[PDB]
Amino acid sequence: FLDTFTVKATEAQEIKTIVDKCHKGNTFDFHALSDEELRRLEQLYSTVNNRV
Amino acid sequence: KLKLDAYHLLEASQSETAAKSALSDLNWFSDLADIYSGQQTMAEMDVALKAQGEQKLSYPIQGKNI
Repeated sequence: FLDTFTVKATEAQEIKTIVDKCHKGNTFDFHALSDEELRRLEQLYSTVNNRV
Repeated sequence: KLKLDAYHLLEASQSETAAKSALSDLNWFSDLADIYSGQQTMAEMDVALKAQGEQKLSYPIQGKNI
């Protein structure tokens, strides 16, 4: 149930530790400093908000 | 000049391919369409500057928020 009406901590951890904070710190300013997997992050967005 | 205007009206009456109006080539429907689309888009994207302040969010995450 919770895996279908909530996000998974592995999905969180992946981007939280590998994608987001690797960009920048104090504010997480912008996103040109990144690989193509930003597109995958966007896909993750379209999963997360469309399950929550 | 007066006679020619009369004659033109008369031959237009006699002909079938006569113009439905005495106006010349109208060419300002494109600009109207362009400004309409422009105002529409400018409103659509002056909305989401206000409707996406997005202070912060509260995502429920397994193991922590539950």
